[PDB]
Amino acid sequence: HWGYGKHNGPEHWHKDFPIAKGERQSPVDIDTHTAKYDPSLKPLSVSYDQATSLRILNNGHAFNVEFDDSQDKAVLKGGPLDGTYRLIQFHFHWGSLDGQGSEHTVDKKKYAAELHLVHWNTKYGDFGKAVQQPDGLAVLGIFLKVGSAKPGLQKVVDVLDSIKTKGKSADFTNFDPRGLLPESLDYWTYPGSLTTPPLLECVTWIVLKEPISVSSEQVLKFRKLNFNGEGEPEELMVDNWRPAQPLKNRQIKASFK
Ligand SMILES: OC[C@H]1O[C@@H](O)[C@H](O)[C@@H](O)[C@@H]1O
Ligand SMILES: OC[C@H]1O[C@H](O)[C@H](O)[C@@H](O)[C@@H]1O
Ligand SMILES: NS(=O)(=O)c1ccc(O)cc1
Ligand SMILES: NS(=O)(=O)c1ccc(O)cc1
Ligand SMILES: NS(=O)(=O)c1ccc(O)cc1
Ligand SMILES: [Hg+2]
Ligand SMILES: [Zn+2]
Repeated sequence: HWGYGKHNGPEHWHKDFPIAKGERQSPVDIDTHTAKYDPSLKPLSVSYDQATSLRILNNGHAFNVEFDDSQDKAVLKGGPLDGTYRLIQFHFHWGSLDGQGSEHTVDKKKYAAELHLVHWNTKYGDFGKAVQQPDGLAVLGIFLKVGSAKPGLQKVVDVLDSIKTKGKSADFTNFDPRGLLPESLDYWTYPGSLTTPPLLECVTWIVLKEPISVSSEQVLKFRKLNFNGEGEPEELMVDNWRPAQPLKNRQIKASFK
């Protein structure tokens, strides 16, 4: 199975997922000097007031907080997007050390972690059909740096001891994802892919410029999770990030002058 070890990590994925060498792979380095302000971008609308979180799952490569996506509640509209994209799950990627962990980089700088809020385009009816489309998904990416604690992350941190190993889940109702956002919605956007197998080229990426701050204690609890299942040799869930991929024939647009 694919993973993040020496023997099954990002450099191996292309053997079972040849799109790994494709024309619009993610993540990428965001060269802030080359990114261009785009006046055609409409205002971005993150509308999470009616979000319904359900469950948190250790899937063996990260943990996902899952949402009710059976109707428009938590949605993402505007910016580069045509129509309405519904929140289905969020998850993070993080490092073994604070100096790495993000997937996107900013002028080559790696953050300690990166949050991905995953949305699917409602015109395609559900997530599975959306990932057959070049505009099926929108992922809102948010960098994490280590400093002050993020109060809106603490409920997540505290449940991780109940989902230590692959295949474990827990109830995670009444969680407000608005508590994970920075103040500013300034962003960069480009067309890309899922960053994990199957690496499908279906994503409009919207990467916020302002990081959130989380405490060292918060990210240390991410690093106590396990890639393995219960009863198997313990392999800490760390360094579950894909490195930056070639930009190829793409431009990164900025929402801000
Ligand atoms: O031909 C000029 C155009 O080139 C494109 O590559 C840029 O994205 C546009 O912003 C620019 O107006
Ligand atoms: O909001 C997410 C979760 O936060 C805390 O763990 C609460 O104790 C739990 O009831 C809730 O489901
Ligand atoms: N191409 S892959 O990363 O999914 C992979 C790599 C090694 C392996 O033994 C099985 C799968
Ligand atoms: N009652 S509370 O929302 O302040 C709370 C609950 C659980 C938790 O791990 C952190 C905070
Ligand atoms: N890491 S990611 O946000 O690009 C992502 C989102 C959904 C998914 O099924 C696989 C990967
Ligand atoms: Hg997995
Ligand atoms: Zn991700």
